[PDB]
Amino acid sequence: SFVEMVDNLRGKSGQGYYVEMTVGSPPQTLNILVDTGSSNFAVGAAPHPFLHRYYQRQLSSTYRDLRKGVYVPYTQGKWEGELGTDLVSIPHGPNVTVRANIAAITESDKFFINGSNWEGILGLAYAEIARPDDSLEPFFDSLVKQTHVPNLFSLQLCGAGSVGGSMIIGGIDHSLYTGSLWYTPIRREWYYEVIIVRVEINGQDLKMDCKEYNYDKSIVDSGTTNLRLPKKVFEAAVKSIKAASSTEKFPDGFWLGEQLVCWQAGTTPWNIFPVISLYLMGEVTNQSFRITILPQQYLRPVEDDCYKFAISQSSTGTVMGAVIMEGFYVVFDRARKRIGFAVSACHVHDEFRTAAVEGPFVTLDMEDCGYN
Ligand SMILES: CC(=O)N[C@@H](Cc1cc(F)cc(F)c1)[C@H](O)CNC1(c2cc(CC(C)(C)C)cs2)CC1
Repeated sequence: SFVEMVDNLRGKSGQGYYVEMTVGSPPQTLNILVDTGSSNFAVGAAPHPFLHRYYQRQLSSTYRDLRKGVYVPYTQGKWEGELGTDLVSIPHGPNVTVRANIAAITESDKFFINGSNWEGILGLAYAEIARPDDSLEPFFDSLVKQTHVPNLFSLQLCGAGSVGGSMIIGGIDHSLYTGSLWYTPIRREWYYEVIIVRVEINGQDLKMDCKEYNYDKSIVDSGTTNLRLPKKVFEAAVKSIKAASSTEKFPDGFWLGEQLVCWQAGTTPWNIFPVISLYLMGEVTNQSFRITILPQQYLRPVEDDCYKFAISQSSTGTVMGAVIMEGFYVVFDRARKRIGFAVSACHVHDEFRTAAVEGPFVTLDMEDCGYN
């Protein structure tokens, strides 16, 4: 649901995906990063070395001040600014205009990125995690309350098939995937929180208490680049990934996500890097499904062929970031408290292996896999 939004995303590797928006009357055009890992809609509203444009409130006939300040601290970066409401629309989007909350960003630190082409962020997760508090209605919530747009969006993030993709607001576009959608419950409405019931690398169960995979949570987050795994899980995965690829040897800064590794163009040894299967809780009792990630997703290319290890240690739970979401079509079915995965039409290539969404699997005591 529908052709107008196909290919409405762009970006640079490791700097997120953005969609074109306009705010104010007359309309001012900004590129906005699409972030299911937070819930604030915020935009450059003042000069910055890295911004090529920004939101000019005084130039907008429709702007209203909320006379209240705001700040948001992300994993690394943070911004603060001023709350208002203005009229907002997505040009390659549904055909509508909403009055939404906007944080006019006045100061920032390590937020905007030099390469960038985006001037703001669209937090698509739920009011619970919004700043300054849950009474600040998120953008998707206002678009739903104010229009007829169904309460569902879908993200097809593609990986260089200078990245691109689609954000279908309001529905599912059957032209963007193959095979069946498989759905996992949204465990609680705050982040897009899910439960991982099993983990296998090259078909070997990690054999951990399934609570460790969700410790203290597992989320789907398009605003975080890497797959981020709890310490105990990170250690076990890097252990098997090391051993699968031991034929060759790598700097330590490589496994820590720091320094790139290189091979002669067209000779990257993909076969020595294992596939990772994440099993998600399903819709029916004792039933789950798996997504399989290929090394082409977790060895993210940096500009010979050169890559960073795109899995990292977490102390805040599992993060399924952009590299996991790439080559899947991921449906955020808020209306039904579920997230659907299918093989995307921009799926990642290997000459001998494929990324897959497969089910059904039987898995006992999936309830026990949730932390607390
Ligand atoms: C890398 C990163 O941090 N990405 C930002 C998006 C981003 C992209 C970018 F290019 C630059 C940034 F500074 C931020 C994304 O929201 C991360 N989502 C999560 C967190 C959100 C928050 C804020 C709350 C929800 C507590 C208010 C803290 S961790 C769950 C992990």
